[PDB]
Amino acid sequence: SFELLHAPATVCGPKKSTNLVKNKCVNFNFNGLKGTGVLTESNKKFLPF
Amino acid sequence: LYNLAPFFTFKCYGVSPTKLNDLCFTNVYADSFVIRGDEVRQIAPGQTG
Amino acid sequence: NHNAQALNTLVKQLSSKFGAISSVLNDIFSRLDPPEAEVQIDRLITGRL
Amino acid sequence: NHNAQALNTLVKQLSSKFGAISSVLNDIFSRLDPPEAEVQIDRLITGRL
Repeated sequence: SFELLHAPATVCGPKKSTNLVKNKCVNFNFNGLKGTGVLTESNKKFLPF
Repeated sequence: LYNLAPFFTFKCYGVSPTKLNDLCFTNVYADSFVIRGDEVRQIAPGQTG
Repeated sequence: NHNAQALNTLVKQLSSKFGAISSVLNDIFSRLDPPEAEVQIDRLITGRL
Repeated sequence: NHNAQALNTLVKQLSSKFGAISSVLNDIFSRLDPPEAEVQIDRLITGRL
């Protein structure tokens, strides 16, 4: 029994990471979240959870 | 898990078995118990047994 | 005001599941095999249309 | 007369199944497992909407 994509994940599949690229349109798979978008540093802030 | 071959039944209610490797899961818990063969159906959502 | 409200409503409508597991299409594709995914996606497509 | 006819049609549409097993929500819940029941209920909700 597991929950999906609502919190930081400690259990992951065998997929290998790739170096991030910023300011370019790229396909992204961040912890199982898949999208096509431009990725930029955020001036905003996040809580630890 | 697939490699073991006792003609086991893998049923995933909210995910597909092939897709398990790709996804990253959080809050993963494994519950192990021994039941009679007829009772296997009862261990499913909303089943009365 | 009426024009602004109508556009805001459409954006809000995107959140609605329409009976699917998740609003996000990529999550549905990532977590489900093509046959199950087709049914869930169909529900989302119909609602958005 | 036109306003009365429209209201009457709306009340009549409640009876229509819309492809669900039964018009009554309770009957669907009682006779079906929770996942399937949710799908049938979704069909009624969408038809009524």
